[PDB]
Amino acid sequence: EGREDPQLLVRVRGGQLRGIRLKAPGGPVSAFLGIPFAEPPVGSRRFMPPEPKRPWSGVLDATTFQNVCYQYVDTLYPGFEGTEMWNPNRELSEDCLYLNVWTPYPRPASPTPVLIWIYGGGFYSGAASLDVYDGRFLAQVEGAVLVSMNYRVGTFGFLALPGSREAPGNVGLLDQRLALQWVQENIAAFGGDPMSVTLFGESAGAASVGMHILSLPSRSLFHRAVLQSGTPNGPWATVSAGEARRRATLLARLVGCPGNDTELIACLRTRPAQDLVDHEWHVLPQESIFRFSFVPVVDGDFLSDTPEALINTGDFQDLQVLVGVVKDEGSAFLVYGVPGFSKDNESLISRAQFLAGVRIGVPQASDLAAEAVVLHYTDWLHPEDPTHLRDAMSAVVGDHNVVCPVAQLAGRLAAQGARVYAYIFEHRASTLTWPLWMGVPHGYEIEFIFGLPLDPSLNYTTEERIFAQRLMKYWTNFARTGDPNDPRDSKSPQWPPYTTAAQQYVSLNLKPLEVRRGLRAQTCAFWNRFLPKLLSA
Amino acid sequence: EDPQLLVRVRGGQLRGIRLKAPGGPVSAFLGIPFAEPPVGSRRFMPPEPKRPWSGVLDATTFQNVCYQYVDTLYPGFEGTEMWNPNRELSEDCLYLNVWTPYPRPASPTPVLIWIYGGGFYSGAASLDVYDGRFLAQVEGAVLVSMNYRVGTFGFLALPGSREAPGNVGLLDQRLALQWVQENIAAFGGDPMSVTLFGESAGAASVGMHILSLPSRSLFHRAVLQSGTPNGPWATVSAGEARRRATLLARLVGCPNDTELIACLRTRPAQDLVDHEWHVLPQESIFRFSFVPVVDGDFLSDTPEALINTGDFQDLQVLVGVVKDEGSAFLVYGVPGFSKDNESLISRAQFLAGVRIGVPQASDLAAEAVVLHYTDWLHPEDPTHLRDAMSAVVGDHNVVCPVAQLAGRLAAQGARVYAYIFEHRASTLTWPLWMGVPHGYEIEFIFGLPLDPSLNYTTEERIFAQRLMKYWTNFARTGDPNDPRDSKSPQWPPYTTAAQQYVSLNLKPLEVRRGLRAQTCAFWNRFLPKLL
Ligand SMILES: C[N+](C)(C)CCCCCCCCCC[N+](C)(C)C
Repeated sequence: EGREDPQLLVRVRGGQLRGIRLKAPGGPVSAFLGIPFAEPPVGSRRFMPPEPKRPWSGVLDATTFQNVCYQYVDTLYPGFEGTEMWNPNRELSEDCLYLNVWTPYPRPASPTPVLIWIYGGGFYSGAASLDVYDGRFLAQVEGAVLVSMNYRVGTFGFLALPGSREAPGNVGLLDQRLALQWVQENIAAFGGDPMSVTLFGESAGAASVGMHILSLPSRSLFHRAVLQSGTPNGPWATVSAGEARRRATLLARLVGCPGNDTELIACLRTRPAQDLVDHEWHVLPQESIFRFSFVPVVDGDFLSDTPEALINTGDFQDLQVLVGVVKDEGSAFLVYGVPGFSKDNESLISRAQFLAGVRIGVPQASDLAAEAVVLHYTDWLHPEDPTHLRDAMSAVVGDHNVVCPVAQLAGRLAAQGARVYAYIFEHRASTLTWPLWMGVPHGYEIEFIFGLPLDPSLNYTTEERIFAQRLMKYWTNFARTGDPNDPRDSKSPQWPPYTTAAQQYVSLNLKPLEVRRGLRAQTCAFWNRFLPKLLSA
Repeated sequence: EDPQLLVRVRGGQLRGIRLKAPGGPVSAFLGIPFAEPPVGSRRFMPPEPKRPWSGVLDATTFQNVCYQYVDTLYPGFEGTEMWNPNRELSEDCLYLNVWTPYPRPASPTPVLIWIYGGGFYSGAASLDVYDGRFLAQVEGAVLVSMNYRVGTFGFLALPGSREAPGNVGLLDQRLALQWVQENIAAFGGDPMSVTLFGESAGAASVGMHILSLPSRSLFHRAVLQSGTPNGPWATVSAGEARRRATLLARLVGCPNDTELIACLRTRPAQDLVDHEWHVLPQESIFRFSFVPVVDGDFLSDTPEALINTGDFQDLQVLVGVVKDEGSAFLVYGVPGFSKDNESLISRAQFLAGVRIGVPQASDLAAEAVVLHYTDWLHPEDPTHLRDAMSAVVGDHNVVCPVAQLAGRLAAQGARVYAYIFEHRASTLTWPLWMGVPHGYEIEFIFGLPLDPSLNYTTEERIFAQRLMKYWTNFARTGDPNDPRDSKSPQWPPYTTAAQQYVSLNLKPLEVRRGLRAQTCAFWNRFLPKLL
C-alpha cells in the first residue's frame, strides 16, 4: 500500500479494492473495474439465482474490465465497425458477474446521485465493458457516480423451467437486482448517494429497467428510471411460463438431453457453454426478426403478472421516468433476415418482398392481421414505390417492437400518476458506418448520452460535441431532480412532461428543443388498440 | 299556331310551350307519354310502349309524379320540401320532358338525359332544381328527363316470377332511352350523341345502364354524380328482395308467387307506401327497401363482379362527389343529430351512430371504423366526432364506392374525369355544420343561379356558367375541357396510378391526387376482408 495513489484505495463489503486513475478530455476520473458482486455462477450454479459474493482477503485489483457473460458473437459482417462495436471486447466466460464504477477524481466530498446503466442486446448479448458505455465522460464533466454491471444473457440468464428449483427463470434480472443491492450497500464508499439512484438502459436494458419498475422487491433499490428504446411490455421482452418451458425443453432436446425437471437441467449442465449458444436460435417458433429465444418469463414471482396487466393496474405516483426512441428503430434489424435487404446496397424492395418481410417482422400475425399491416403502411399515391416500401418495412419493425410499446407505456404511466418525459432522438452521427437509408438506427443515441463526442480524437463535429453536452445535461439533471430541465437556465426552451391530455414530447437533435404533440398517435392506435383485437377474434 | 312548337313523334303530334329564360326563349315539351300507364294489372310489370294518339297532344305541363313516400321530417322547410313531389302523385306517371333551343337546333345537337335521385323510393323529373331551360338556352343543349317508377312500384321483386321480375323502374328508364333514339331527331337532337347524367340513386341508375348490355346501345357517355351501382345501398340480392316483398305482402294481408302478387295488385297505392320502411333488416340510414335487384337478367351479376370484368374501352365517364356527402343523412335517424342545433356528440353516440350508419358491421368491424375515424390528439372533441360521423356515412356509401368505380373503369379502358364539389350555396337552408350536403351541386349544373330572381351572388352565377360549360363540353366530346379555351390547369383524366381529380369551387380548377385514398383503402380493401 506504501506507494499507491491514496485516492484509489476503497473498501466495500467484501474487502479492499484498488481502482485506476483515467484521463478524460477535461481531466482525471477514478474507475473501479471488474468488482465481483456475486459468486461465479458456474458448474452446479448454471441457471441458478445468484448468490452474494463471498469476501476476499488482500487487495482486489480493479483496474481492468472483467470477462463478458457467455454469449453469441455477431458475425453477419465480420470486420465492420457497425456490428463489431457491439461485440464483446473481453473474453467470454460464465464467470462474469462483475460491475464497474466511475467517479470524479478526487471522489466527491458529499453524497452524489448515482446512475446505474443496464446494457441491451436482446437478452442474448451485451457487456458493461463496451467503449460506448464508458463512464469517464459523465463522471468527469457532470460529477456523476456511474455504475454498470454484467448480467447473464441467453440460456445462462433466461432459460427457464417455470416452477422448478433448478431453473426458476429470470436469473439475469436477479443478477441485475443483486448489483442494485450492492449499490445500496456500497456506493457511499465511492461518494455515491444510495438515496438517489437512477436506472437507465437501452433496448433490453430498457426493458430490464422496466421490469424493475414492475417488480416490488426491486422497487426499494432506485428512485428514477430512464428507458431508451425498450419497454417491458411489447412482443419481444417476455414470454409466458408455457412458452419458456417449450423453448427450454426443445433446446435440451436439440443438444441431446432427454423426463422431469431435475434430470433435464442436470443434463444441460453438463453441456459446454458454446453448445447452448450454437443451438439457442433454433428454438424460436417462427422465422422472425426482433425475437429472442431466452427472455424474461412471466413466472408469477419476479413478474407477478404480464407487464401489460401490471402497467394497467399499477399505481405509479412516486415515480419519475424518462422514455424515448430513435427515429429509425427498425432499419438495422432488417438486414438480419428480411430478404431484399442489405447494408451494402439501397435495399429497394417490391410489394411482394414487403409482404414477406411483414410475416417475418410480425411473426404472430394471421393472414388477415398481416394484410391489415400492409394496408396501413401502404402509400396509396405510390403503392409500388420501392423507396417507400423499404421505409415502410423499417417503420413496421420499429413501430410494432419499440415506438408503440413506448407510447403505450408513457400513456399508462402518465395516466396513473407518474411524471413522464418523452423524446424522439433524431440526429444521425457523422461517424455512422451503417448506410444512409438506415437513418438513425437503434442504439445510436448512446454514444451521445455517454458523451463520447467529447473525446477530441474521435472525430465528431463541434456541433455534435455541443449536442453531447446538452444530452448529458438533460440525463444527469433528470437523475438529480426528476426533471431534465435546467432550473437556473433562463434562455432555453422547456421540456414539458408527457400527459394523456396533451401528449407532448421533444425532438433531440442539433437544433434547440422543439415540442411536438402525439407520438405516432394514429399508428400506435392501430398497433395498441386495433391489432390485438384482430389477433384475438 | 307557333310552328317551332309543333313536333311529330312516332306516337303522333305534339305541342309544346315557349318558356322564358333569362337570356331568351326556349322550347319545352312537358309530359310526353313514353309508356302505357303501369296501372292495375301492369303494377310491378315491365313497361310497354305507349300506343299512338290522334289530334295534337298538349305537352305544355309536367304530368303526375310517380307514387312515392313523401318526406315529413321537417314540414314546410325548404331543405326537404324542394325534393318533395311538386305535382300530384299517381301510378299513371310514365312521362318524359324535353327542352330545346328556340328556334329548334338547325343542326343535330348532343342530347343530355337526366335521371333523378331519391333513393329509388322517390323523386320527380318535374322539380324546380331539374329545370332544363338554362342548359337549353345558354349552351343550346337538348335535355331530356323522364319519370320512372320508384319504391314498391318500381322495384318490388319476386325474382324468378313472370309477374314481378324486378328492376321495372330501370326498364322504364331504358324505355325512355329507346324513345330518345327513335324520336329526338324530330326535336333536332343527335341520337348518335347521347349522354346520361344523374345524381345519387340516378347516378346508380346510370351505372347500371353501363353494366347492362341492352342499355349500352342507347347512349355514348355518362355522368355519375354522388352515386354508383356498386356500394352497399344500390342493389340487393335476389334472396333479399324476395324476403322484403314477402314481408311487405304479409304486412298488408297478402295472401306461390302468382297469388301473392295478385293480392298486392288489389291494394291501394298508399297502403303499400305505408309499410315500405318496415321491411329493412336493421335499423339504418342510407338504406332503402326497394332498389335494383341482382336478377341475373338486367344485371347479369353483382355490380362489383361486372365492374371487375368489364371491358370499358369505348366509354367516357365523368364522376364526382360533394364535400360532405353524409351530413344530411344523420338527422334522419342517428341519436344526437338535428338541423336545429350544432349536433355536438359524445364518443358513445359516435359508436351508436356507426352501428346505424354501417348496419352490416360486426362489433370488431364497428370498432375498426371507430378507431380509423378517431382524432388521436382530441379523441373526445364533439366537433370532430360529429364531422367523423358525417365522413363515415359519406365515405362508406358514396365517396369510396365512387373511388372504386373510377379506379376500375380507368384500369379497364374508360376515359374517366373525377371531381370533388366544394361550394356551399349562399342560398342553402341546412345549417352550416352540414357543409356541402348531398344533392347540392345540381342547382349549379342546371344553371339555376342564372335566374336573377333567385339572387345567388355574382360569383355563383359565373361558377354556374363554368359547370354548365364542363358538363356540356363533356356531352359534346367526352372531355369537360374547353377545346378553344387555352387556359390552365386543364382538368386531367383520372387514372389508377396518378389518381388526379379536381375541386369545383369559386377559385379556379385545382388538381389534387388520391380521392381520400387512405380511407378508401380501409373501406374497399380492408373492411370487406373483415366481414
Ligand atoms: C443472429 N441472428 C440472425 C440469428 C439474430 C440477430 C438478431 C438481430 C440483432 C439486432 C441488430 C441491431 C444492431 C444495433 N444494436 C443491436 C446495437 C441496436
